Amino acid sequence: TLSILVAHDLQRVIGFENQLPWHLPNDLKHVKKLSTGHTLVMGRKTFESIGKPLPNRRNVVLTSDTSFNVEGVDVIHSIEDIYQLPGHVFIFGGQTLFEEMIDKVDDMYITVIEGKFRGDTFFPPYTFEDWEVASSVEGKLDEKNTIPHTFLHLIRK
Ligand SMILES: NC(=O)C1=CN([C@@H]2O[C@H](COP(=O)(O)OP(=O)(O)OC[C@H]3O[C@@H](n4cnc5c(N)ncnc54)[C@H](OP(=O)(O)O)[C@@H]3O)[C@@H](O)[C@H]2O)C=CC1
Ligand SMILES: Nc1nc(=O)c2c([nH]1)NCC(CNc1ccc(C(=O)N[C@@H](CCC(=O)O)C(=O)O)cc1)=N2
Repeated sequence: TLSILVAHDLQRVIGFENQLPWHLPNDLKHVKKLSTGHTLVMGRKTFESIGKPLPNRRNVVLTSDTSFNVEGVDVIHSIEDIYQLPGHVFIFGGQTLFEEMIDKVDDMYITVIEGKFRGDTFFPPYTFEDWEVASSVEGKLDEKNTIPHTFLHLIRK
């Protein structure tokens, strides 16, 4: 099973200077819930940004670098590799992999961050004419989660 997992803002920003522009503990909790016990596939820059494998799931990194051999991580070197991974596979970023995979995934789990941040990396444009809203759930605001956000589960029409 092949899903996108992403948070993007109102203008589809996903990154700035190899980090997330927002802090939203809840959405990382959201990622944890969705991905724990399964597989994350991510590009090299994204891994480097995370810097360590994410506990309690398969972390797969797509890189051209044949020297890449990290501890806790399985490496792949082409997109085709993804299609041989077993189980529920979340495409986890970044811009490059999203652009490569958006037309290939069954569904997307998108957190819409309801703000406008400065960014240098972007989720590709997509139309609700192509995607059907299996669910939409407003995230809860509180002292530690202060930007409004919506969890979308979208399914290709
Ligand atoms: N908001 C969100 O949901 C998330 C945000 N992000 C953000 O996105 C940004 C990173 O995105 P981006 O800069 O595009 O980088 P990526 O995370 O997509 O990593 C880019 C690298 O991935 C490798 N790669 C990608 N495609 C291939 C391929 N087809 N074959 C072999 N290797 C490949 C390459 O590594 P190499 O050069 O070693 O070959 C490439 O340079 C960061 O700011 C990060 O914070 C990332 C994920 C999620
Ligand atoms: N929807 C979504 N939101 C994101 O913030 C996100 C995304 N998708 N895809 C990839 C990605 C890459 N960045 C990061 C950064 C930190 C963690 C992380 O530490 N997650 C922990 C939970 C931490 C917590 O409980 O606060 C984990 O166990 O997954 C994950 C991804 N970030």
